[PDB]
Amino acid sequence: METLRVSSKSRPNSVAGAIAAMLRTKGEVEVQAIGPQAVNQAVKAIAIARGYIAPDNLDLVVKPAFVKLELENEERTALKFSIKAHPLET
Amino acid sequence: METLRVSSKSRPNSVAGAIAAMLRTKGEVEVQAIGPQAVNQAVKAIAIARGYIAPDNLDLVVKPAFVKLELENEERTALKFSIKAHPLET
Ligand SMILES: [Zn+2]
Ligand SMILES: [Zn+2]
Ligand SMILES: [Zn+2]
Repeated sequence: METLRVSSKSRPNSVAGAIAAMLRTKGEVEVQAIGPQAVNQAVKAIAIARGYIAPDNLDLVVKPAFVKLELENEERTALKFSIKAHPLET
Repeated sequence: METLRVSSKSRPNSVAGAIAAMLRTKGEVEVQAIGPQAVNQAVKAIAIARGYIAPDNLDLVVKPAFVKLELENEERTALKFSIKAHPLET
């Protein structure tokens, strides 16, 4: 899945737009978040994204998971959200 | 759905056991969270729960959404996670 990295300052609506575009084009995307606020921003973005892909006959499902990631040569534990799209009607 | 309301002070590991128990028995559960910390605890709880049901060749899928909830005499926008059991895949 291509990866969208989210931070404490990321804006849910702009991230939601990106998620929506990746789901519409590739059918899946992953969001990586580290820290409380970033996780909150990511979840909000995913909920908003559902509203953008619905008119395109799509909804999404998410699977959260803990993952160890490298950042600034440091190893950090983060939360990753694997997101998949599927048609609402076929 | 049965509902679990997570607090900023909830222990992810305990909530995860509640989630796993419900998914195994009913195959679905809803988790509600109001503030950023509670949202973080919920996401961590859902991620740990995946490990609790994986043995049984079962995984889960989540769909987050905004929802208006009543807390005493106040209406509050919260986040809810609809969680459904999904028998595992390869
Ligand atoms: Zn550092
Ligand atoms: Zn109040
Ligand atoms: Zn009202």
